[PDB]
Amino acid sequence: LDKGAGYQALDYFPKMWDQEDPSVEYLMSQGAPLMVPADPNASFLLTVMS
Amino acid sequence: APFVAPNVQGRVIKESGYNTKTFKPAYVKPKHVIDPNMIIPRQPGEALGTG
Repeated sequence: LDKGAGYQALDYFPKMWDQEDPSVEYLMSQGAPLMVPADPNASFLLTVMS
Repeated sequence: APFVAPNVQGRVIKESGYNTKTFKPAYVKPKHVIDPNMIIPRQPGEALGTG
């Protein structure tokens, strides 16, 4: 969701812009991740401790 | 014209001046903000389902 790189879908997007006075750079990387198990039941979790 | 007995001088006739008009043009300044809440949602040409 950024005017940089035409809003296209990317693993991450590194972006950099500067403030004119005082001369401060801002550096931002942004991305829209999600890790989805195709079969959420192909795994299990067992709590063994008290 | 004034009628004036020819034995006397004549009559002095008055005049009038003129006027001026002056105008300043007005000023017009519309604008839009175009944040994502307006860019994202599906526009009419977009196919239903995917887009």
